[PDB]
Amino acid sequence: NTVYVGNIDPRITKEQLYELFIQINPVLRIKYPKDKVLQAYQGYAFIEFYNQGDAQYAIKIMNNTVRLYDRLIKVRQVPIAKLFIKNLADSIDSDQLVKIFNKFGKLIREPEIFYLSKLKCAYVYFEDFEKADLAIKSLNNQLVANNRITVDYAFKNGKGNAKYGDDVDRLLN
Amino acid sequence: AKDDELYLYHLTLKKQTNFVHSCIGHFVDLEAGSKREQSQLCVATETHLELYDTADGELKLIAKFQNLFATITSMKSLDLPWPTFLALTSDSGNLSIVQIIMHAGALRLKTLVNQPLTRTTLRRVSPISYMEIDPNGRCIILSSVEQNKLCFLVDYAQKLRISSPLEIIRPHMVTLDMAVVDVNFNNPCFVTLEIDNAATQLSVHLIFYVLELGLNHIVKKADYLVNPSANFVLSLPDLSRYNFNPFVVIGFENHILVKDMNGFFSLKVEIPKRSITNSRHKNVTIISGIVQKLKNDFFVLLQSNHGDLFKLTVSPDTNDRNRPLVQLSYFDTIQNSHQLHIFKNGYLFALSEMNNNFLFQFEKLGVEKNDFSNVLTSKDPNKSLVFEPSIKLQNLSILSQQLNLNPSIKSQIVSDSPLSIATKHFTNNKIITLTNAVNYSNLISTSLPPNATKLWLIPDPATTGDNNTLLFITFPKKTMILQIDNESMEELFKLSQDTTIHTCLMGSHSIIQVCTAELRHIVPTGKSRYSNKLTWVPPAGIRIVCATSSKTQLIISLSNYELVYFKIDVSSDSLIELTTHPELDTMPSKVAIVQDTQHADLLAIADNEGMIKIMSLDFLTVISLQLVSEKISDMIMVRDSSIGQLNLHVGLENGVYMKFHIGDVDGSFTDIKRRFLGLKPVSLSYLREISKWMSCVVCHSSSTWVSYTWKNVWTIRQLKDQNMLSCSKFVNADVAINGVCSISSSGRLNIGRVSNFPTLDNWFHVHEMLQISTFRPRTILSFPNNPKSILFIDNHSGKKQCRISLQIDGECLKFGSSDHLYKILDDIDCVSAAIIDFTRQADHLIICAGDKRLLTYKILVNKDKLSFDIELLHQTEIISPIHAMLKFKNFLLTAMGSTIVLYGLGKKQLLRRSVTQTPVSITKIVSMHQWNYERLAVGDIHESVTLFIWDPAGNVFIPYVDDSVKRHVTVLKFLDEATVIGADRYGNAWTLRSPPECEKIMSNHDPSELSNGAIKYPLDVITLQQKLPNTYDCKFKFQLLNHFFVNDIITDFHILDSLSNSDRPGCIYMGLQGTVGCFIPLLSKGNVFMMGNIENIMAEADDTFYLDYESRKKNNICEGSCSILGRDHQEYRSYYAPVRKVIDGDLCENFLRLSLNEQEFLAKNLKSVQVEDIIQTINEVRTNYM
RNA sequence: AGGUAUGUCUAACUUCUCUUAUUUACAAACAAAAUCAA
Repeated sequence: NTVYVGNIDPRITKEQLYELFIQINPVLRIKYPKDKVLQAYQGYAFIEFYNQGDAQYAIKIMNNTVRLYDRLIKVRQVPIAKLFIKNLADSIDSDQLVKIFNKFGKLIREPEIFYLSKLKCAYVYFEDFEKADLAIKSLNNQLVANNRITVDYAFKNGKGNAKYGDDVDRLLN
Repeated sequence: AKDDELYLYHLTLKKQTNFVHSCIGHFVDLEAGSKREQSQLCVATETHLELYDTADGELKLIAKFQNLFATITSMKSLDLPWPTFLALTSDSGNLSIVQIIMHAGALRLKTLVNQPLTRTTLRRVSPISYMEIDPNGRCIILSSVEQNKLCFLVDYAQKLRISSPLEIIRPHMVTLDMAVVDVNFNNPCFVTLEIDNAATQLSVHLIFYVLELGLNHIVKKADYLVNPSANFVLSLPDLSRYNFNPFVVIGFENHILVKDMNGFFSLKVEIPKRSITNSRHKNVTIISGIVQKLKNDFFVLLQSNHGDLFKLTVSPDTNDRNRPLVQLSYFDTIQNSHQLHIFKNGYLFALSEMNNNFLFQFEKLGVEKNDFSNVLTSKDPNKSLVFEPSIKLQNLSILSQQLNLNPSIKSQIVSDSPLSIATKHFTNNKIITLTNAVNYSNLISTSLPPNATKLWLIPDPATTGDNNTLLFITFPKKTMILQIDNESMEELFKLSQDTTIHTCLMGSHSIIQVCTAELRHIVPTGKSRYSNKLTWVPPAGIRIVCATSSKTQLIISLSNYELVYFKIDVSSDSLIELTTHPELDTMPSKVAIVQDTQHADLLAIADNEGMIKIMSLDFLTVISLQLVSEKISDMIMVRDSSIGQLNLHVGLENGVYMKFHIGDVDGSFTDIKRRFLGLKPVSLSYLREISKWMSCVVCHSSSTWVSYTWKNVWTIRQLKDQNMLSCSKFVNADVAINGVCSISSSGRLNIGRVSNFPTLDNWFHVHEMLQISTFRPRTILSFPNNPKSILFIDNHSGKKQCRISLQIDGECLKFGSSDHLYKILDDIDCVSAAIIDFTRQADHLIICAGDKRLLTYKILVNKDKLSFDIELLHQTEIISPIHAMLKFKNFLLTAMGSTIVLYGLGKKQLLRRSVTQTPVSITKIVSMHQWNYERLAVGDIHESVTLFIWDPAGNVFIPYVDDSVKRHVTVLKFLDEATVIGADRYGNAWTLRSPPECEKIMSNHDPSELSNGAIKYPLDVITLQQKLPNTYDCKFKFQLLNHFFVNDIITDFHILDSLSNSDRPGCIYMGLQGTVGCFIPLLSKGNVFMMGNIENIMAEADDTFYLDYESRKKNNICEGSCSILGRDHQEYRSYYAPVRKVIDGDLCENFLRLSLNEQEFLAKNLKSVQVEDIIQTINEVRTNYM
């Protein structure tokens, strides 16, 4: 629907943008900001079409096409499980963490290694609350690399509430 | 850019017929030098007002007074110790005491004092809607339905004087049924029933008030709580013989009470009941009581909801003591009547709120109080008497009825050209066609041989002082002669071998017959014989073009060169010719001269080039010239007797008719008055009628147009007969007035009588023991394929039942071979009904039962066995009541409560072809209409019109426009594709238009893309969708185009492409309370500019009179003098919502009645044309626009 | 003279309280005085 436009000369005005894009598709709305401090255009606009069909069309035909004031015109189109784990071993690599938690569940992102107190801790992002419950059940208070690690939910207070299972189920759906 | 801005011209053709108020006073003394008689009545419906007299035992129109432009909410006459003038209360709160006076040559209504009260609107605080006057006329009392009561003390002097108002204010007590008790001059006392507005329980308590003339305030006397069932109060005059203590009659529902002021005597007498008690039976009530007293005998008449008319007398009960008794009995009854009066004469005027007001004289007076059988007494209050009603009508005798349609539910427009309106009669249940055309009787017609042209009638000279009169016909080849006598019409020298251009009588006992080749001078000889004393021939031979004549004078015009002037010799019978050449410089077309007098100045000559000249008859001179359009077809010159104006009526070829004021001395041609009637060369003839003697000219064309001139006005008109070839006045010993002999275009002689003429007051004639039909009509239908065939559907009051009565052409139809002209449908009741043709050769009828069942029928016309045969086809269950349905293409287009279903034709039952779910706003659909099957306008109870479009292959109607405001739409139509007519439950007549932003979109796009698909709406519309989704859900809005307020409730709109051939297409509406009016779109501008200026004049004209009357008082008539009521025009007509482009002609019409001094006083405010041209433009609307 | 054969040469990323005071304008076709047998 709405398309971002950038690399615009502040001398390009609103009527000029309108007359430009009406050549491509019908334009529902144009938001073309105006700096109050400098009393000038900040050189990027937003053109809301009547649908994402004309929007994407204008993205395809318009991108890297029109040359305005010698500068080219650019167009660009415009919640997960988290486990805190404490007392990790210094020999535990982030990739090793990935290998350890892959068997329990798919990771939406990579673990985050940080130090509290000296105390090696990490955040592990699971795509599923139930697979997170698996890595918890098996890995809680367990000894890896000759070091006892604790696996629980990371704080937001901590994840894993009743509404959390309900909505995380839906985000899975 | 052309501004759309539809300019509508409102006219009330027929004025509101439901008579809500009456008064018994004697207002004007007319036709008698010195006479004083209390027998007369003035009756008012809201705006409209009328004054009737009887004095003959038969009611008479006196004068229909000018439109007051307000809502009269009560009217009561007052009699003070003099001419009796009526006190009138209306909206604006003003108490307006008006006296009916004779001013100039007509009766005009003068106002004396108007007192401002409340504000201008119909309100609950407004001290109106309940009014009564002291029977001795000492004081008038107004009250409000709820808040307060005001009573003025009226005093008369050299000028009338209204005392300051006497206020009583009870905040929560809702007042109903004011009834004032007569007094002996002791003190005025009025009685009301107060129902408390704010209470936990329903409590209806009577309250007495004695106004104290000594202390000058109203005093609450006795507050008596009675059951909530209470209805009304009536005043018992004295009981002076039995035992200041007034006694009232409180009508309850199932029984009657009477109560003392001191509460000593409360008498309950149970009201009797019918034997049948058909179906739904209410506890009833008594709607109207009245009192009468003569010769120590005073009885009261109280009528129930069923119309049962009862009496009460009082008995002392001599055995016990002297104390009042109450005795009911039974009378002729009547239909339900809103109010009852009795003259000092034995005449009892029954004003029916249902349909018709009718007057009586009572003789039997009812059963005597001695009979214990049929009479009930106050002895035992618990008792019941059953009685069978009597249609034998022994007690009361109808003298006069007044034909009126108070409840006109529906109508259809029949015979579009003569604007004929087909509508039921509510009670009598007879077919009423009320017509704009002149009412024309036809009697003893006779078939003439084919191919006839013209006609003349000349008094037979052979028999002097005798009924015999010679009727002359003409054929192109032959001429027929006929003899006329009473009941004796016979056939007979002269010339039968040549056509007759003209024939006329000369002087006494002589005739001349002008024919194409030669003339004939004929004189009577003996009885059946005649002799030509001379014959005329062109010198070398010629074909005479035309001939005209006067009584003693004659003119004939031959082919080209010269004109021939003849006279008759006085003291003898002879013809002479002048020696002179009136060359006329062209070929004379036709000639015209006044035949009314023996000597007629100023011949009127026509030319084939299309010009008209005048001839001075010093001697001949051409003083004037008219270059008009097409060649003149025919022309006649007639001078009227009343004003003496000589009018030249000039008919033209192609159907344009014209008329001219002719100066006597100068002969100038001024005051052009034209018209366009039919397509045909017009013919003209002259006739004389009454209604004071009167003269008109009949015009023969595709239609027939009588052009007559009333006082200072004239209206061309169509006549009830389809066509008339030639027309001339006729007289017979069989009573003949307005009587005429004529011929239809079929070449068949016929005799007829014209009766009613469409004056400014009437503009219609209504073609329709006690007669009441149990069936109350419902709706009216007409077939699309048959141009006019009108089917009627009624209902039964009782067990659910229906009837269907079809009429086409003259009178109704038979049903099959049965004697009955109607069909009865048992157990079928009709909530709504419409006829449909699924196939072009088949005709079906559609009923919607209250059982929620859709019933299909089939109509049959037997055609020379001709009869209607109805046949039940299918049965279909419906979810909703189906308040509205109509014909879509091939289909039934019906509206459920929520949704619009389009039914097709299935077999064994009808099928749903498509269903369209309404927007959430629409609760129910009252009425709806289509534009050429493409578009719809759908109305609501609560909300307003919303237009839909049918999308094929989408199989759905898509709403493309909302409406601006909330309006309750009773009936709705289309003028166009983009505009809509609608009325309101509350009386607003409006017209809306889709915005050009929407018209561009729908003109440039297909409907299929509206619901889904790409339609590009301007930025503002979408921002109104997310900003205001509730109002702009339909993404467009109706800009108000026309708005108007007609105090009636409009039943039926009809858009007529022409009204009596008029060019400007009108829209005519019939209201529920009854009325028919029109909105004429004004072409050009200065039409609506002049009209607008005249309306602006007449609007404050009362104020202009007040400021002049004020200035003359500064150098040396109230404010509402000219309007007679306080309501301004713009205020009254604005009311609910301001009138937008509509200028109201019903006002400008009042300018016509005002005296020349007043009119010339008003028109001075304009730099524009004089009063005469004003009246020209005003009277132009009824003539030209319809 | 013609034809065939052979050789040689050359060309082709968005959707500024309170307080108590002072300063200054403004609004309301706001009201303008006297006389008193009011």
